[PDB]
Amino acid sequence: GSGPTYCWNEANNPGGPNRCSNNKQCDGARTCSSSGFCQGTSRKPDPGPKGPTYCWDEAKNPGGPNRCSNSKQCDGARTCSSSGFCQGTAGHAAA
Repeated sequence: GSGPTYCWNEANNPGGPNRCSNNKQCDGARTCSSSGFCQGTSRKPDPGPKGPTYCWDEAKNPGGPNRCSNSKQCDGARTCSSSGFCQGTAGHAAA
């Protein structure tokens, strides 16, 4: 996508891991090649520190989607509430 604050899991793409027809199917700053594979460096470091370049799929969390005991289980800048829910904005780019 557009830059390192864009998060996308390439594993599940159409046609197979890392396959693409457009830049939005590539993680971070990666882009789609003429041979239909994502290419480039998503971000450095990867994974990012907590903040907008931290990519985490909360659907797969312990206890259920969007549940947490620590903020590393929350996407982006999100943190873990006292009630064990991820909260706030992730801060990711939309594309």
